[PDB]
Amino acid sequence: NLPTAQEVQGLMARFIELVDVGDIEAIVQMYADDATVEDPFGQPPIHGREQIAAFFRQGLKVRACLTGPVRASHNGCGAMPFRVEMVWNGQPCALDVIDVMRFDEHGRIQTMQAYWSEVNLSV
Amino acid sequence: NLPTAQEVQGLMARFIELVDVGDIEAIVQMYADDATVEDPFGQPPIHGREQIAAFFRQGLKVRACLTGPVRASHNGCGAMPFRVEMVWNGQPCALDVIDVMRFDEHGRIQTMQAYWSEVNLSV
Repeated sequence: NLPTAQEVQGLMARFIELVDVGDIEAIVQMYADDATVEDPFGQPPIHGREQIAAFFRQGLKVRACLTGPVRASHNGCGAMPFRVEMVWNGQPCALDVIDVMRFDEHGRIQTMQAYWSEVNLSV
Repeated sequence: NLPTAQEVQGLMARFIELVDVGDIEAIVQMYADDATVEDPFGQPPIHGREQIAAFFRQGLKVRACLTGPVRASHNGCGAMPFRVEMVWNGQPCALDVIDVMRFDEHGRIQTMQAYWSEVNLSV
């Protein structure tokens, strides 16, 4: 069923947990088969689980954690603030991000928009 | 001109500052004359500065502060996490929110979506 506000909080937190551990298959499974991802927002969207899987495999030594509670709505959507820590050619980096997600009637991520730019990056 | 990522950070932070001090006129001036506001997201949108002014006058003993940096994009958009403190019939309340904004070619807020629900509220 369309996720309730409480369920959205759990689903989005789960997403962060999956990125943190780096389970690509589990992350991809959270998305609708034809979901769209805009990360960073403003960039062209990628479509489908294949493109989304390639995207995450490409990006995933990484750590991710919520930096504040997940804000959830009553229409299957939510937004959350988090921090990603990674390594770029042996160099430690950090990025502040906010993901906005819209879930479908099956509890899967239909669309995701990740807000961030170089002003939120530390290399 | 369309706000750069850095300008978006400043504009959105200014918005929070204006809510914190409670300057309704200044807040309203930040919006495009025909801007739309969905607060909380999922609720019907209000349109125009008159409706937006009535909305803020209605809501504004209030304090607001960013709880993390403003995430800004390169296409005039951004998202920010913040906390609002207010009083409901002499009772102190708090609310965690994330505002997503799209600015126009004149640096004004074209659309704003505020994510939050009762799960983010403390009365």
